[PDB]
This record gives sequence, structure tokens and C-alpha cells, in this order.
Amino acid sequence: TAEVMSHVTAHFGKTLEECREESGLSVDILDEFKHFWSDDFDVVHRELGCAIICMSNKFSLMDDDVRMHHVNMDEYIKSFPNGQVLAEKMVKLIHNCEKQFDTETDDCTRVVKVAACFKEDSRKEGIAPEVAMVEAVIEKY
Ligand SMILES: CCC/C=C\C=C\CCCCCCCCCO
Ligand SMILES: [Mg+2]
Repeated sequence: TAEVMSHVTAHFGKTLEECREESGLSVDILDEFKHFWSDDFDVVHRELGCAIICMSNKFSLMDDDVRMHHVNMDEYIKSFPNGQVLAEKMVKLIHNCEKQFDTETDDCTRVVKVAACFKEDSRKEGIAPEVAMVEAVIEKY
């Protein structure tokens, strides 16, 4: 659900700043990872794709070929409250996007294209949070 995705996003986003330099991702492109979900944030920059690799690697969410590791992704998602309701759908949805971009061999570019597809399909399927839901989780600390 969108509520569960808010919790996943809020945690996943904590590795933005440590990944910023190696990805070449300007603050001007993305200042806080929660804005990934803004209606009018365009998910396009190769640097954001590099950042997403870097952030995923932190939680072993990538397989040897820089695609989603399905098992580790499922385990990550179920580590959040009610995570089991989202885990099957989210893997299926991401993997479907990956197949559409399998002919992009540049890893950063492939991953940003996959991220954009995942955002769009997440809205269609009802698992996209609003920024305010993401902020509400972050704000409990
Ligand atoms: C991914 C869990 C954190 C929540 C939102 C972040 C979304 C951006 C990226 C979606 C996953 C992309 C990994 C697939 C790479 C295929 O080569
Ligand atoms: Mg490769």
C-alpha cells in the first residue's frame, strides 16, 4: 500500500547524502529523497540512477548484474510495519519495469528509467505515497 511505501521510502532515503558524491547527484537535482514522489518531480537524470544503485547497495537490494535482488528486496520490505501486504506486488511491479529496459546496458541509465516506470506504475496500482506521508514517518524521530 501507499502507507507501507511511505515507511520504505522514508528509511531507504536516509542513504542519499552518503551516496551523493560518487553519483554526481547535485542538490539542485534532488535535495531530499522524499521528493522522488512529488507529482511534478521528473525521474530522469542518470545521476539519480547512480545514486539509487548506491543506496540499494547499502541494503543488498541489487543482484550481481545490478538488477533487483528479489529475495533481499522482499526481506527488506517485510522489515517494515505491514510490509507483507506490499512485498509481492512491489517486486512484481519493479521486475516488470526492468524487463522493459533490459536493452539499456548502462546501469545508472537503466536504473533511472526503471525508477520512472516504477513511479508511474506505483501510481496506477495504488502504492505511491504522497510526500506528506513520507514526511510523517520521518517526523516521528
Ligand atoms: C526501492 C525501495 C525504496 C523506495 C523507493 C525508491 C525507488 C527507486 C527505485 C526502484 C527500484 C529500482 C531497482 C531496479 C534496478 C533494475 O536494473
Ligand atoms: Mg552489466
